[PDB]
Amino acid sequence: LQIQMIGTGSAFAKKFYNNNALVKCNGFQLLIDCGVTAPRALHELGVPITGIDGILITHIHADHVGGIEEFAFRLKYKYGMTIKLFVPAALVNPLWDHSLRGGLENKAEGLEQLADYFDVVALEEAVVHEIHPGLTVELVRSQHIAGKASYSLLLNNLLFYSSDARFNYAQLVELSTSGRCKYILHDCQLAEPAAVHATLNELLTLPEAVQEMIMLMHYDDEMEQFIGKSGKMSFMQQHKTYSFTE
Amino acid sequence: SSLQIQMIGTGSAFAKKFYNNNALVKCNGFQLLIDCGVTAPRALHELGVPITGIDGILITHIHADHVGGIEEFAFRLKYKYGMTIKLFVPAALVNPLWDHSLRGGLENKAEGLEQLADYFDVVALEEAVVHEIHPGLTVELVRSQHIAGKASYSLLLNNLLFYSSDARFNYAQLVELSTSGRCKYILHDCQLAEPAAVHATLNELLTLPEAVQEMIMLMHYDDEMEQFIGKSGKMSFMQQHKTYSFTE
Ligand SMILES: [Zn+2]
Ligand SMILES: [Zn+2]
Ligand SMILES: [Zn+2]
Ligand SMILES: [Zn+2]
Repeated sequence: LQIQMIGTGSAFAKKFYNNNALVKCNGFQLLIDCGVTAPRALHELGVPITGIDGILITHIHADHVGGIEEFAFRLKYKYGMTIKLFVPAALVNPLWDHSLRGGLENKAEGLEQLADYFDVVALEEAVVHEIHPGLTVELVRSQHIAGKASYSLLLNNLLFYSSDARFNYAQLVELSTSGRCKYILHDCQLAEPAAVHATLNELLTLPEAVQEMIMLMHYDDEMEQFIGKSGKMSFMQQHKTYSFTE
Repeated sequence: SSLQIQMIGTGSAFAKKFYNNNALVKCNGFQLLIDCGVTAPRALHELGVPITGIDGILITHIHADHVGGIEEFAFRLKYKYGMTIKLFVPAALVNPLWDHSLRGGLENKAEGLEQLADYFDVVALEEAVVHEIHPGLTVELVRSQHIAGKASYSLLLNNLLFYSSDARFNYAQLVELSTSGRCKYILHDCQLAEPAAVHATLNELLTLPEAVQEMIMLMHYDDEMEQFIGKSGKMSFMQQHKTYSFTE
């Protein structure tokens, strides 16, 4: 599979768009998260939203859901196209009821539910989902905001995508040796102290063999200050297409 | 009575060359941001305006180009600045703005953050009443037609400037504004493409008498705006980030 980050930034970064990933596999294009910046980032990249076969949501924050409304309106009224919206089962209801409904509800046109704007595909956690031949997604519950459901993803039993995620030393080391992944893309908070995101200092406590697997994402505007100061880890370059083999 | 307005963005909801149509109003030392869309934090950053300099935000309706930036404001004001600013909301929108839009991302029950008032001083505004939100600065809401069945508002500022926000064309209301004395200036939603649905179009606005056109600057416009410079009758287009001054 290939991944191109349409943004690599933390939630309020001004030099980097929202941390949202364009995944390409066997002709399918999956957008992981769809923040307030996602339409602008795709437009800058020259990717029409009609080229997105599905959007998968990992948790409810503006840098992950705040672009869905623009997608929904343009796909309905300009293109007349239905794409898939993959939502963790626990987030299906709040994503509409408490986030998207305000702007997207249009009772007088019969648009009362999220399914009126997308083919909504609820994904149970801890089950492998083949969303396209050769492309599998497995949700892993992450810790981000206590009491709010958020997920990491294992892609093609090959790439672990943390999304927003507190540091879990034992889980990451177990990923390195269980064979379940060869690559890790991990949330990286550059400022101290550690609250709801893994910090660079925390990630630097990992063994070198795990660091060799890791590229860093969801980072703030001072990222350039830490180039060459991230151990054996590397920062993902915004808009670069990476290829992940095996 | 006098006030200034600087549009931090002048674009329609998906314009890629203009930020969301959100207005920075300056009056007697108070800074009011009218609407706070997905682009508002980036536009303020580009202008060098810290969000700590915003005394209040007023919301005219619930769409992402008007409310999608509030979450960032709320988080930064709470966790970085420890500051409370005012959030002015039409009374009919107070509940849905939280319940159906902002709650998903901002609710944090384990920290005791269960309502919009935990992130702002929420000030509910009844329509058709004049509100003095700061000495010398008054706002009067006027129900607009935008999405049928959804509450949306235009605003009269300082009994001087009519700010349409998102608004279908209303010939009689605009001509009445031009002659009643209730305003001297109109800032109006302008859709450049045909046909008209939920926004006034340029062709509709060009049916207004010349005397009313002379009162109007155009906003909330799409990326083709530059093709229409010099082709808007006696109206003209608001320039993004220009500070306009309104008097008398
Ligand atoms: Zn995030
Ligand atoms: Zn988050
Ligand atoms: Zn709008
Ligand atoms: Zn609108």
